[PDB]
Amino acid sequence: ERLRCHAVHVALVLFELKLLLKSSGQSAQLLSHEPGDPPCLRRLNFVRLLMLYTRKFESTDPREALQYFYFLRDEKDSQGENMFLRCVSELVIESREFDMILGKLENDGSRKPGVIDKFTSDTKPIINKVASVAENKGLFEEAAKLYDLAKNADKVLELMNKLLSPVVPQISAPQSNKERLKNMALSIAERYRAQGISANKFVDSTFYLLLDLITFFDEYHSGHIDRAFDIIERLKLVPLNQESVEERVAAFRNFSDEIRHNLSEVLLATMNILFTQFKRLKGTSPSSSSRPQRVIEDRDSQLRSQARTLITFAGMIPYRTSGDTNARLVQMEVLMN
Amino acid sequence: IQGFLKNEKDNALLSAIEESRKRTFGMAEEYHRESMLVEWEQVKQRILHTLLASGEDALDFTQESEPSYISDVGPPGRSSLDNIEMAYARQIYIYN
Amino acid sequence: DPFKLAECKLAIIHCAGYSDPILVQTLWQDIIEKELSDSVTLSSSDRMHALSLKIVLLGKIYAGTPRFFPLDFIVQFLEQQVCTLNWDVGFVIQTMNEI
Amino acid sequence: NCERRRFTNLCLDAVCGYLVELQSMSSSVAVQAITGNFKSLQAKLERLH
Amino acid sequence: YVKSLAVHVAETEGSSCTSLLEYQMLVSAWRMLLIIATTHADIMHLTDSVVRRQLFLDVLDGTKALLLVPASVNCLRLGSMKCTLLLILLRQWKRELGSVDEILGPLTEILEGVLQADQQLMEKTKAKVFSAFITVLQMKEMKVSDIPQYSQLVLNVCETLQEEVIALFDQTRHSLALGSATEDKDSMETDDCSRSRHRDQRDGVCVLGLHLAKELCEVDEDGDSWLQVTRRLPILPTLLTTLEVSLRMKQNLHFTEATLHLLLTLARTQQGATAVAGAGITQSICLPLLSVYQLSTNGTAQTPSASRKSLDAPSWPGVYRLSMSLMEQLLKTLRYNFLPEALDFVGVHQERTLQCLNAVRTVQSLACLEEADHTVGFILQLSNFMKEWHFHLPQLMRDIQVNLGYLCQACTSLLHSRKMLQHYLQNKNGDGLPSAVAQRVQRPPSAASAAPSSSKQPAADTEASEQQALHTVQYGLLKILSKTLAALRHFTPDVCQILLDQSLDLAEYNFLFALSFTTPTFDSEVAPSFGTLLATVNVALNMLGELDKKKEPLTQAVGLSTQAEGTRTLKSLLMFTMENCFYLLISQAMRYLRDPAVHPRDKQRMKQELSSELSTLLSSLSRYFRRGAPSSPATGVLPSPQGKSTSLSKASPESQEPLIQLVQAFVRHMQR
Repeated sequence: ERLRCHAVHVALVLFELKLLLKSSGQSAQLLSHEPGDPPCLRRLNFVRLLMLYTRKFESTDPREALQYFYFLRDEKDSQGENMFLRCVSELVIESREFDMILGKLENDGSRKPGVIDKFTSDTKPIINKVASVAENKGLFEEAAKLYDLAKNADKVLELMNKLLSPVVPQISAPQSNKERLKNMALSIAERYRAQGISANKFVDSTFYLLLDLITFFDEYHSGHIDRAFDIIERLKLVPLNQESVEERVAAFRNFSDEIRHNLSEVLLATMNILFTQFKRLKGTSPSSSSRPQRVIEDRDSQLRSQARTLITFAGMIPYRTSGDTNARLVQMEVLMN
Repeated sequence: IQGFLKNEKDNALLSAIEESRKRTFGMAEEYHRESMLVEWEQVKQRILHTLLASGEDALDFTQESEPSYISDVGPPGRSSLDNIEMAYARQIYIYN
Repeated sequence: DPFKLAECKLAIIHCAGYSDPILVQTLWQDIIEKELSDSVTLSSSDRMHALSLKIVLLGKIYAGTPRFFPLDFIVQFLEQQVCTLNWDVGFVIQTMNEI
Repeated sequence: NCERRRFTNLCLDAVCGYLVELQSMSSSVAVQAITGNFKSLQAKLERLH
Repeated sequence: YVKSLAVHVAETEGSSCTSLLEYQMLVSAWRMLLIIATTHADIMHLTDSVVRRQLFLDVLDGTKALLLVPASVNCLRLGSMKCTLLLILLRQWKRELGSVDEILGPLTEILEGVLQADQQLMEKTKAKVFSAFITVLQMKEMKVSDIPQYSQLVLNVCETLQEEVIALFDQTRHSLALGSATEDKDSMETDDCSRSRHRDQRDGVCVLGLHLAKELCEVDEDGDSWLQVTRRLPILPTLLTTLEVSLRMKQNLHFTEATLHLLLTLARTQQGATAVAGAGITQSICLPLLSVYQLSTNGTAQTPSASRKSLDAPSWPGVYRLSMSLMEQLLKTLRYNFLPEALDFVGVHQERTLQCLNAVRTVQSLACLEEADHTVGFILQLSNFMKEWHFHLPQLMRDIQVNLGYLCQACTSLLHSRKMLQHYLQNKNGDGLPSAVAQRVQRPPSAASAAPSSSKQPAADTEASEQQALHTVQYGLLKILSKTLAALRHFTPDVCQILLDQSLDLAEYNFLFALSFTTPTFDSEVAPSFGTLLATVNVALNMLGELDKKKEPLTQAVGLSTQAEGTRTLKSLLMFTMENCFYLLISQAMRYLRDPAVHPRDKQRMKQELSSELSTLLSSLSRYFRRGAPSSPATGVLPSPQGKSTSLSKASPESQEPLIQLVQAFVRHMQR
């Protein structure tokens, strides 16, 4: 125990002086013999010496664990991957010091260097290796931050769409997962639109449609309702004249599943908007509403036509909306006569 | 003849369900049986990879020391480069 | 039949469970050549879109029950019509993808 | 997601069949272009597997 | 003619076709003649397979033409009669119908005609068509490329199964509301109507639909085709809800077993296993399954009518064995993603788990060995998770360690004492005579006389049947012992750890074997020992030492392939029995040699006794492996006219197996 530090520093000396005999594979014991060497020699697994020493301080002093892995700058395995790139990717994935080790994006979308910018003239392959291992650990917010840090622009949106998807209909409460992912997505969208970035257009259009759907749900949750109508008539995720049902009933097959999984609650929100405008009309007493009565008769018919148009649309979607969402739509139209 | 023409409707329905259930029992037990033997040969090949790396009886003792786990009581906080490993790490900074 | 409501004839035999393949193929021809007939006043892109909607709509219903959706006949007949009318080669591929 | 690897074989085998057929035809500009199109398709399917 | 006459009837319904009764008479007579012309083909001179193939295809087309007219009660009646002929011809000619392609198309068209017609008339046709499809799929290995419209065939079958399983569910719920029916045990009269159809029959549309769904699942190598249909239909929840009631009531046995068969096939793929787990499998089996093996505490008459039925007979123990095999298979595929569910299941089934580890000590019947092997199989999948299992069930895991110990003692003593194994089989294959009272002694003789006749011989087939049963029972006991030794190994620290790692704890690991070198008795309370482990290696060496004696060249039998494969799998099993036994022996010997309480006298005894018998065993192992074990190096050393290099060498020799190196190293370490 008290001597591992000297054993490492003697091995680093023997390594740079090219005296150290190296064991030819990651999985080997700390010492080995090899099928070609004289039987009175041995080899050291130099990678395994370091990865059994840095692991005392990998989670506390990772700045200097990176220095010990920099002796692996020249080193490779049997696949040809670089052992500095490997051990630094494993280091960042458990030390979580993403901003310091790999650097950061500041608010303009410039890249601020980390400690790793001492050891390479391009950090992008390492940042994508860490983003991919973070993605394989389900750390999708950190993988998305790292894909923007490398400007693998499509992979940022391919994670933000998945992160926003089950979150778009939620109430925008302070500090919520919605309010975090909303302001992260808006922060990415402002960088992209300011720097002239655009991606694989199915992922790119899904990203903006999930952002504008967050404005539809927040202007519905605010009770501002007529605003959420003034949004959904522009988004055209739903029909509002029966003339447009087939247009949407086709277009649904070309939307992404992040959009499809949101459509039932967009229909319930749009139906509650219609059902509330209907209640607002029947509440605007003819003892004070100085309109021609035909400009109420108008909209007692328009809102039924729109309500039935949403029910015909729900009956033409080849994806399982729930029995509860479909019964709620029919119950709202039975209450709109 | 009516009993025989009832019976051959029985053998013409009954029998392939036994051939089907013989297929489930066989193709489940053979998949447990061969998994259990495929699981084994890598134990032998791991003994070869261990013993041919140590050699004939020429390195063993891990050295005798205290164990540690996710239990117990550790007040000292966490930085873990000691005075000597910090002096060495500082000389590696002064190298790199 | 006395009004030749082919889009209703197909729904009647679908609901009645009954499938003669000859009647079913005949009803898809009565539908396709009527949508080709009555659209004659429009441009080729517009008539491609109309025949797409007609067959993408009815193909939501009957492509669950292939006895009422003879895919191979509908593809050969639509491509023989594209080949005749000089519509685009992506057409029947898009119609079947959008079914 | 599993179908795709069964299907990329069938796509390559069928594209080989259509390229044998096309290379028997009288070598008009259309047969030359479509022989180019199917080999451009082959040279993408050779990455989908 | 009986083809064209059936097309003409389908072409003339809707006219007042006057001769329909005489047409039915001719079709009825032709059915009768053909069922007699398969069974008496020798007397009918019907031995040309080309004429048989025409007779089949003319009956197929001549059935299709009548079952595509769903509005005609006449064509449905004639078509269901010809479908009865078609199914007999199919099964009796399933070697001469040399293409499958020509049969599947018209069977899908017949199914789709039978799914346009009256359900109560055509129940007794849906069953015949599913029975035909099962028989056709059973003739040849096939893929999803080879079955015309496979995805619609799976849809039509799954939709039919959802008619049947809901109708079975409510049939099993009205029998739960109509309390107290009587045992009306006399009514000898003949074949009239309206007595209710039990849907749980081996010929039932429900039960044939489940087996057809199984044969179709065994064709979809990725599951991507079947999983599209079970995303359309809630068929897994429906099957599990009917299984749950069937298990609680001890009702619907053919359905219950056929449902577990479909689920056990689905649990083989990552997609089918996650669909079965995600359908709630553990809730609809775990508490319901308690009923099945639970005895009523009111004690009366055992009924001895257990006459010689097949082990493939549907049975309530069979339902438990398939439930254990399903949890063995789900935990093997899903692991940590079915580990809570496997711990809930082993905790609820704890008493039956401990019974089945012990039933081998008292009931050496093949059906009990088949229950024990799946019980120890599920335990062998679960003991990989020892620290999780010890956290949740710290009693039952020790109780299973002890009873796996007694099961190791029982299987090795039975396999060692081949005479006692034959004697326990003979004393449970003959019946009926009681007496008592003791005493003693002395003597004969002689004599008369005489005559005469007659002559039968004792059958050598009896000794052949005894010996085949004995070899099957020895294979069952060897599977159970092999799973037991592997499951016991996980309850010991690895040989790589307890040799090299000196701060490795020993309180985490029990003593699983007593410090004796006595050969194992078949004896109830004798805890397992190092003498038991040394006997296990000698048992396996003697069995391996009979499999290379049976090599004299008998000739002129034809038809059995499977005996070549059983002669492979039994030999790789016999290796796996020895090798887990050596892991246990070395790990438990280091567990005694390290421990501070184990007396220095008997640590020294242990170093002596094992140093002798590992040296005698390794002298015998090194006398076997010099012949070559079934392997690529042995196959490379085998040539001699061909394949030779350097002078008389072939491939390279002298790859010693690592077991022989590890047991050498341990013997050298005890000799210090």
